Amino acid sequence: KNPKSDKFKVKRFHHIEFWCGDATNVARRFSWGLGMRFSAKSDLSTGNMVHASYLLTSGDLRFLFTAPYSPSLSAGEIKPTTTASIPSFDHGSCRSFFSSHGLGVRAVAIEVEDAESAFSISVANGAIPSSPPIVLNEAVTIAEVKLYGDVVLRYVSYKAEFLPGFERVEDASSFPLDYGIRRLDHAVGNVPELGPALTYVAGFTGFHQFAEFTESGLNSAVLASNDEMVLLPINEPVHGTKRKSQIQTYLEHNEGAGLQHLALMSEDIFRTLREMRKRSSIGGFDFMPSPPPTYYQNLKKRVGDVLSDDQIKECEELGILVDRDDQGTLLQIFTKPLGDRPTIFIEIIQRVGCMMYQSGGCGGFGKGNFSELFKSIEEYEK
Amino acid sequence: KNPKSDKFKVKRFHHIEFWCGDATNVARRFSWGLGMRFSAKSDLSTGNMVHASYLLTSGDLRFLFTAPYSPSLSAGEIKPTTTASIPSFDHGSCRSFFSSHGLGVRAVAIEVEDAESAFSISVANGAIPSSPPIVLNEAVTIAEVKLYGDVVLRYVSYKAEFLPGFERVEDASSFPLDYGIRRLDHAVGNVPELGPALTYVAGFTGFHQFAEFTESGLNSAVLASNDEMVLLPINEPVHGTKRKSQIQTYLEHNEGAGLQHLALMSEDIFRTLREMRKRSSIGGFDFMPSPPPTYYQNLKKRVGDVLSDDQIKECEELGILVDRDDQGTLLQIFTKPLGDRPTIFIEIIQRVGCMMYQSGGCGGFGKGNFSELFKSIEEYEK
Ligand SMILES: Cc1c(C(=O)C2=C(O)CCCC2=O)ccc2c1C(=O)N(CCF)CC(=O)N2C
Ligand SMILES: Cc1c(C(=O)C2=C(O)CCCC2=O)ccc2c1C(=O)N(CCF)CC(=O)N2C
Ligand SMILES: [Co+2]
Ligand SMILES: [Co+2]
Repeated sequence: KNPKSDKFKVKRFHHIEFWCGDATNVARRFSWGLGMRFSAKSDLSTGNMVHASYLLTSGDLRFLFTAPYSPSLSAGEIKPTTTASIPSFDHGSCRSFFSSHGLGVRAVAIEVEDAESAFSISVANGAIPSSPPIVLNEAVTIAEVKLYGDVVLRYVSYKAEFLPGFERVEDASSFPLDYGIRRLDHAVGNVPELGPALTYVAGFTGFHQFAEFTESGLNSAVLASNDEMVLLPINEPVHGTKRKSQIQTYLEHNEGAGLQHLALMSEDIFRTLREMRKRSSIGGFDFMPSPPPTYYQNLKKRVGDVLSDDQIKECEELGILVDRDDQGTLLQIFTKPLGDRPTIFIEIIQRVGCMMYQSGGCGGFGKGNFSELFKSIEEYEK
Repeated sequence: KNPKSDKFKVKRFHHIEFWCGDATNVARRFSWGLGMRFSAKSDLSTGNMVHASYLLTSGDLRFLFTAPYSPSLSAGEIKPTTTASIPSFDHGSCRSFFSSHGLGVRAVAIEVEDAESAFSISVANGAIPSSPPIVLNEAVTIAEVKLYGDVVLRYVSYKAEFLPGFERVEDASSFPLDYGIRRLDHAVGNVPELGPALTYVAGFTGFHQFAEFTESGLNSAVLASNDEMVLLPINEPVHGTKRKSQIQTYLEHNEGAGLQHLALMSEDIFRTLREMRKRSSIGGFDFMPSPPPTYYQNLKKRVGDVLSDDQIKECEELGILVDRDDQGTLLQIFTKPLGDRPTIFIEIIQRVGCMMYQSGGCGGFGKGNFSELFKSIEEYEK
């Protein structure tokens, strides 16, 4: 059931902002590793004396990388005279975030009908404010509320090209990389206590419970917007098991709650994974260890109706996981952590089914692959 | 004249250590951009709860990238029980360095006969101590003194594989990239006042003045070891010109003195620059704008005896600069800044001449290319 209870009009995921030590090196690594083009910038060369911000795009997916300059460059500025293109930015907030958590997501940004209305309604409904609505060049409105840990949910609305004050990137630096990634499918938080986290976020958004489930290290539940195109899963650890909760490991190395993974939809996951895997050892991203051959023998009996033997064999080459609910099928694979700490990682996904356009969450989030990987692993020992 | 006045036995440049926010992303970007292999690591997977350190190598050149973990992982450690593989590391020193300067070189490391002797002699001769000599696994000795700003000169000596506590990297992650770079030729500091800087460093090393020169933004002088294989140029701004001193710009954005550039010798600069330039827009490094065609017409009359028309034409394709002293010829080119701030950059060089082995500094450091670029530029306007 979908009660469609959004307290304001939400459209789609808009962008994800990483807070970095050096935005240049992170953005260049991500561009090559994921196949995203350099599409906009805001930095010293655009008149920004406050922060360096670089935007990568692939299809509709937008990754923003931001780092602070020396505060001395902007010492005479005040907020009414700022050269920052993102008015919520603060040197001290950014250095404290990064010192505490390391490289990770500061902002999960969604496009809404009216960011000022979304902000007021959210705070009137219990959201902790982080940055009030600010109108940029009377064209774009931006506002932020706390989501979990030091992650903010950022609202963006357009009257009628990323943000005012950003410049489109010079074609020579804009190499048109593309490995098939097209949009953000979901963004997942890790918290110490799921119940309060769910109550808080669902409280101020009106997002409804899309899915939920309770030996594998975690309990999880998913919040969704009215058309279930904005999907926000949240996990908590389950203490008292054998192998340690990876959620608990996350919370320890991250210094508390934060964003666990970004799932990126590919229009051709086979091509995406071939391209990403070619680059793993030359600057790109590494993938989690592949499942044993038993996992792929067992796939025939699970998705032989959806995937040819041929296509299953291609999953096995690439290490791709498959899961299925009563409506759709999910192809998924997970990177190793994106940076130094065992905290944030990326998931690549493609969904098959639920055609009407495709409905969001088609096939679920892969919770069946915990048990099926475990079984697959034991069968291969013997 | 070379008075060979080293106060201790110095061998060669050993490594350069970058202090980073996230060592993983910087090291991966540099590996791809410069063609260096992942050759050793010290991190959580090797038992290091303190810092993440990744070593890239190309020939004899060694680049180390280090970032701190959360202090909470090592809260119960003391120095006698530390899991850090580099005992001089300090979480607070590293975060303060990076907050102040951004991405850059913390340590210029030279291999000496005996690091404890080098340290004692250096401090007895005026060096400000930074980290006392520490013996690692009774095999390697490490010590550090202040060089300029927050950059340390690090002494390393071996009894008889990078450092104890580092692990050689698993061949699958060790992709054998190589674009021809072979060793560090020189490492250059920017300071507010050259005189005191020179007196201090030459005071405690016994390094001698190798070169010096005084409209182009700077005054510079070069200190050298006995065999002139360790070369340490130092620049200061010249205030009172037309175009702003790039040294002054460095000091402003870096929050004071620090390392300006690393010059990396290539065994085939043509191949190095072809490989680096292919990767500029796909995660690698950008190069400074190329000189006009006039610069390359003027090359025939300057180095037509050393370089064929053919080889000069290849310099012009690649943007390579050429200079010459009375003993040798220098091919050189400069990257744009390595990170967010207009501070540190890299030079690629190859030297022709001074054969005996090749003597260090053969051809100089390219100071003639300031005037020759300027002239070249005016000739091309008209
Ligand atoms: C994170 C994750 C998901 C996942 O996407 C998901 C959500 O989107 C929301 C519900 C809860 C949840 O976990 C699905 C499978 C999965 C992992 C996983 O993390 N790991 C550990 C590191 F890779 C190991 C592993 O073997 N499997 C199979
Ligand atoms: C740094 C540098 C050197 C250089 O290597 C050197 C030493 O090694 C020690 C003596 C002093 C010194 O400057 C040589 C040429 C040069 C630059 C240069 O910095 N720039 C600005 C940014 F690229 C612009 C430019 O046009 N030319 C031609
Ligand atoms: Co997921
Ligand atoms: Co130089």
